[PDB]
Amino acid sequence: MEEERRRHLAAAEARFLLELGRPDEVLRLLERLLEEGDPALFAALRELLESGDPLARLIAETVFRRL
Amino acid sequence: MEEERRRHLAAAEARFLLELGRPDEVLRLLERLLEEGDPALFAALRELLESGDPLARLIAETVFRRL
Amino acid sequence: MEEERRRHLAAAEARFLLELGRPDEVLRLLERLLEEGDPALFAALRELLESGDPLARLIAETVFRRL
Amino acid sequence: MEEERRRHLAAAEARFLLELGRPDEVLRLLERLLEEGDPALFAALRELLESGDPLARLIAETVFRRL
Amino acid sequence: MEEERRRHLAAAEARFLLELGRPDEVLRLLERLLEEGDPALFAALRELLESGDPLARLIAETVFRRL
Amino acid sequence: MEEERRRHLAAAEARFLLELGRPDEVLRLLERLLEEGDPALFAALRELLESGDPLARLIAETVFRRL
Amino acid sequence: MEEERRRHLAAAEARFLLELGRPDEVLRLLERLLEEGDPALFAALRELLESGDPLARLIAETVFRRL
Amino acid sequence: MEEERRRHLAAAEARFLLELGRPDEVLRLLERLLEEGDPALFAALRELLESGDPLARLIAETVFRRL
Amino acid sequence: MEEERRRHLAAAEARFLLELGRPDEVLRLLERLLEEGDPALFAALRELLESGDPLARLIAETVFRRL
Amino acid sequence: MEEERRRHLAAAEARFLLELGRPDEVLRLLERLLEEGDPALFAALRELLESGDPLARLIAETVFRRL
Amino acid sequence: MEEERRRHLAAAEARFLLELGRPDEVLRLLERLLEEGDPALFAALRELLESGDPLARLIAETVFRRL
Amino acid sequence: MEEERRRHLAAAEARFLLELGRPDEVLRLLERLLEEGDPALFAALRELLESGDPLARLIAETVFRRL
Amino acid sequence: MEEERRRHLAAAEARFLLELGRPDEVLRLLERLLEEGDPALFAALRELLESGDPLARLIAETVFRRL
Amino acid sequence: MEEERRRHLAAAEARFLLELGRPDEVLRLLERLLEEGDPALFAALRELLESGDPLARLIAETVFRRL
Repeated sequence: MEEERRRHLAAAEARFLLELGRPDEVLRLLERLLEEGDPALFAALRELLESGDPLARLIAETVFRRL
Repeated sequence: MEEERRRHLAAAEARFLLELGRPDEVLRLLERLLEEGDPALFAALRELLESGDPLARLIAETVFRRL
Repeated sequence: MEEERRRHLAAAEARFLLELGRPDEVLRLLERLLEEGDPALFAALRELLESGDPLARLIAETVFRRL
Repeated sequence: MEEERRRHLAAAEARFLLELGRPDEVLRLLERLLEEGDPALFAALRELLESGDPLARLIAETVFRRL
Repeated sequence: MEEERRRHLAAAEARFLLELGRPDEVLRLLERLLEEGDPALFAALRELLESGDPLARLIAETVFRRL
Repeated sequence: MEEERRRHLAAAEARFLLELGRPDEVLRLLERLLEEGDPALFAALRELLESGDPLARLIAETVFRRL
Repeated sequence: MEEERRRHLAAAEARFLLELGRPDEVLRLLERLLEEGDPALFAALRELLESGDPLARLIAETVFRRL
Repeated sequence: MEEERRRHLAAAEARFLLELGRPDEVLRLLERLLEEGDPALFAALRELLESGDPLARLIAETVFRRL
Repeated sequence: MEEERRRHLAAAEARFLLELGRPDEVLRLLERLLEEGDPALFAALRELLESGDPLARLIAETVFRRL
Repeated sequence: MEEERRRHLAAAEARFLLELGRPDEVLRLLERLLEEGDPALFAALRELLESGDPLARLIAETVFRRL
Repeated sequence: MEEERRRHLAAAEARFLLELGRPDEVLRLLERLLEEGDPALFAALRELLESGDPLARLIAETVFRRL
Repeated sequence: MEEERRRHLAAAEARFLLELGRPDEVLRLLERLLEEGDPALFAALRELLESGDPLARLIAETVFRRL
Repeated sequence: MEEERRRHLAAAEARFLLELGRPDEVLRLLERLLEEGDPALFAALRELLESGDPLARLIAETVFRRL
Repeated sequence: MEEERRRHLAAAEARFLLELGRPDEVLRLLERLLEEGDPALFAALRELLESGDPLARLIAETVFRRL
């Protein structure tokens, strides 16, 4: 549907911004998602936690504790 | 008994909501259990921690830090 | 949704009542589900059939023959 | 041929309704087939009996004893 | 021996009608054998039971339960 | 011992009648044993069930269901 | 407690009567348990089903079908 | 759901018509699905493409080129 | 047989009371058996001795040395 | 980079619409991309070609032949 | 030494309360130890940390973060 | 449970006193448990007999010989 | 690229200060980077997190928690 | 420690008197230790029990049963 599409797009954009090596942009993305209460945020965090990147795990944990 | 029955039902519901991919619902469930002081909460947490899902571990830790 | 949730809860409760070693309670559960025409009944029966317990298969067949 | 075509379509519809996890619909399909005396019914039963699903075998056996 | 001949012929006819994929005619054969009291009915029944076909075993049990 | 002797004789007669390939007479034997209320009947059933013949198991179950 | 004691004693008595080779006495035991409504009836059936004896399975199923 | 049901039915009918060895009827079915704008058409084409049949691949490609 | 019946029941009751982890009740059982001069006492002592439990061997020896 | 971001987003959306099993939506997306001359179209096509799904290759070729 | 005695008893009580599946009791025990400044607290915490239990890890960390 | 707690505490205290190499304190513990009639006395003995220490077996047997 | 050059130089300086065994200066470097809002900070953190040093991980997490 | 020193010396003297092949002297030593209530007695008893030589085990048991 549209919810699943938004989830997938947010996860893909997080993965992309991570692949460029610009984690400040990943943080900004996650903060924007969180401030709006978009459930897609969780999808985003999933993409990071499955990435196997320690910086990704740190960013995910920080943003999640910001809840 | 009824206590063990509810301890099993809460864990099953948490595992279910995790299977659908709805961690916001898992958070809401755990928050309700915590605000009600239901000991079954801990059972729920167990169901998450052995689930082998990083987001599940994050949710468990974040809701534990509120005890 | 709510229907998959009720199905999962009924299956888990049947599994729990069987694990306690109270097949009379499993029979009571199944008869209550059947008398209401709740589709979740089938979700229950599956749980018993795959459990690998001969008494579970017996209870499943005996309650299914009442449809 | 129309006979073999209807046999194949009934078998496929039974397999589909079983794959969705809706055994009530499979039961309704089989009862509708049986009440009309459509020989395709037996094809349907075939599709269930070889499916390797305990609930499928139970439904097939329950439909036999009404013949 | 005419008795053994009729037994063999009934077994072969049941096997054949099963091979065409016409279990309704197999049922009709078994029903007429049963209504005639022909002992050959048993020669057929084990044939089906040795075919290794679930539909065959089901038909055999369903017609045997009518004795 | 007359009891064990009659048990052994009934079991052997059932095995023999099954070996000739005359399941109708096996049924007649079992029906007579049942109508006479002879415990030897169960011995006769044993010889049938541990024999390994599908028709034997069918006969055993059909006779046992009459108790 | 006393309920576990009832369960264990009934299961052991059923196993003993089955070991003596007196399935008529097993049937009488199970019939009495069933007519008295003792939940121990199920503990007995377990003993019979996990025993790995075909006649035990037949007695278990035949008694269970009377519930 | 009716949509997935029609998808499965069209795919199964295409598979069947191909199994009879009647590619003209497969072409006629695909042409009907295409002229009706039924999305199930794609569910049909997939069934052919994974069929491992070169004639199935040719029919699928020739029909798809008409979009 | 009533004698083997009581022997099996006493052995099973001792096994049960030992399985709960309640050896004081095992001691009470063995004491009441001994003071009654019930030969079933030796059926119990055997069940404990083959139990492979050091506490069982000690209880058996302590009771036996009172003969 | 915004160009690279749009490329990645189009590729991800095509992959998603393909994962749902909705190739009509994939065609709609590809035609929308093509009608505007968005270079991101090619990033989409690559996404489909390395997917391995034969329907994906067919869609890619059919939309490429329109350039 | 009474210090080693109290350390061992606190560790054993924590391990036991964990074995019953009552982590609320483990939390209450650790809280009581902490509020009194009993060094035995650490003997308890180690007991949990070596238990190889995720919930035990969480309880240990959450209690230790209160010093 | 309080009684299970006391059993576990007595077993752990006996194990501890054995670990220090103070078999006189183990004897004093067992003697006080015996004189108080505490059923936990057995949980203590069960702890010693399994420890695999000859002096432990001797102490356990000497305590048995006083019941 | 000056941005990439600074990103590389900050990570190299952090690695050098870690190799010298002066984690206080690593902390001071990370703090001065953070206070200016320099994206190079993240390039610094990677170098630590991928360094495989526990003190490096602790420093990385403690600095990241200040964002 | 003088207590541990006396324990070690008593254990060594027992081992010595055993090595000479003079178990009457070992018995006299153990009796002298026991008559004074010296805890070092147990240090001797262990030294014998682990040293094989079933004569040593018998002496240990005989002197222990006098406590």
